[PDB]
Amino acid sequence: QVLLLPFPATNPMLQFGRRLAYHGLRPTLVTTRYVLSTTPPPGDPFRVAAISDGFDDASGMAALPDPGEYLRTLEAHGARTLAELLLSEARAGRPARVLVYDPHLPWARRVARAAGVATAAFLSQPCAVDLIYGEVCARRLALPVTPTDARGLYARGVLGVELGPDDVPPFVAAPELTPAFCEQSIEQFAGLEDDDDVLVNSFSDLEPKEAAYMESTWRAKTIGPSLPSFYLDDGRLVPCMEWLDKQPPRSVVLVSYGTVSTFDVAKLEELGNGLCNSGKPFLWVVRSNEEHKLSVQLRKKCEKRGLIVPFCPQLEVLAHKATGCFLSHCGWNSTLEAIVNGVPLVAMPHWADQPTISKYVESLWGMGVRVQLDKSGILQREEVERCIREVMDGDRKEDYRRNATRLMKKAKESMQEGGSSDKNIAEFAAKYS
Ligand SMILES: O=c1ccn([C@@H]2O[C@H](COP(=O)(O)OP(=O)(O)O)[C@@H](O)[C@H]2O)c(=O)[nH]1
Ligand SMILES: CC1=C[C@@H]2O[C@@H]3[C@H](O)C[C@](C)([C@@]2(CO)[C@H](O)C1=O)[C@]31CO1
Repeated sequence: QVLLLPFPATNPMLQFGRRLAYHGLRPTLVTTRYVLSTTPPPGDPFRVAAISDGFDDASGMAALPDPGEYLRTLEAHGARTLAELLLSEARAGRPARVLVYDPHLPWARRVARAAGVATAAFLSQPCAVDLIYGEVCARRLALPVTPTDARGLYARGVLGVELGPDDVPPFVAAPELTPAFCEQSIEQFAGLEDDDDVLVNSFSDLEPKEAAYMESTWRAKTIGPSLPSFYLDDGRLVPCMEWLDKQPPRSVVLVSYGTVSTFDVAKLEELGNGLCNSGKPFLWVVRSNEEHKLSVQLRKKCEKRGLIVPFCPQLEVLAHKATGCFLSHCGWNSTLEAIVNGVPLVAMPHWADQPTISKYVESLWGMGVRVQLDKSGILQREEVERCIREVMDGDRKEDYRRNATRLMKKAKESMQEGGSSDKNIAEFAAKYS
């Protein structure tokens, strides 16, 4: 038995689990009783097992808004029900050979360690961000992290790009803005020198200096991109689509800004007018509440070339031949999905890993551009238009496509039989089988 403990609510861990099963391990997804009550189980090859966060009949994420507070409930109950799961499973003849866990849950580690269960930390943020947090946790870097700090890592051949003030990860560049996430980001690495394995959802051709440093400093092994095999061309394992089928090749701007507060739906009006003014066909994901908040006049303007939808099969949209670029907040999973499909990016980072990923996208990978905010931090329609035309029509357009395609090929190769990430996956599985 391999146990998989992602933060409760995933895909990347489960995809790693699917490859463990291919090599003959038996994976179990471990999640809350709530998730398990409500959501359907992953199905074969997975079993599921349930712990508790204190909240078996209601989301405690809702019931406890503050960051610090939810975590303590989850820990208190989770640590205890996890301990019982392990002991139960052991007594049941199904002892856990290894616990793969999100190190945003460092108590997973102590529970497993206490029961003699090997631990494998699963980092699903890019090496470049993980390493900065690590350096802070090891006290080789002092809060706050500054562009100067970053330029030192760059000079030392650890970071492949020079990060400015809008590129450093804000959780440690501006700790005071978000102290709980700051702490948690850094703490992932306290006690990670004790893990039997450390795994990162990236690939080494993507971030070669950063992945080499993570490997030599934390023994981190790249196991990504951890996505469904189909999209990596690996054979060993709806209205918007009908709309995409009618579009010309490489023409559509996929757009996912993410969640917007009431404090700004002016933002969405800027975004939507920018889209209309670009003149490109566009598929814009806006959740239904937020759509009802758009102006009548913006909705009519969007009818001409756009389709607004509450959700889409993002990976399938990105693989469709109609899709020409992705205006994204540049979350990591989203970004790897774009890479693997060879889609240029227009990056609108908000937080967490996004600023740093966006800098990589623009300045090392060369697969798109990042939107420039004004003095007040606002994204204007003119900037949205400009970025779209820059990627889809400008003089550098073929550079963005060529670079994305280059990264798509190395992504696929890394995960195919015999690639760098596939080898790390196979070594990990031979270790526990
Ligand atoms: O309409 C949507 C919005 C998101 N996702 C998926 O949800 C995951 C994470 O979404 P988010 O947009 O927060 O991006 P991340 O921040 O994880 O990169 C990714 O695998 C997306 O493919 C999707 O399939 N359809
Ligand atoms: C309670 C809680 C929710 C968080 O949301 C943001 C993001 O959506 C994922 C997470 C990593 C996040 C979930 O992992 C964080 O770890 C956390 O502790 C977070 C800090 O970056």
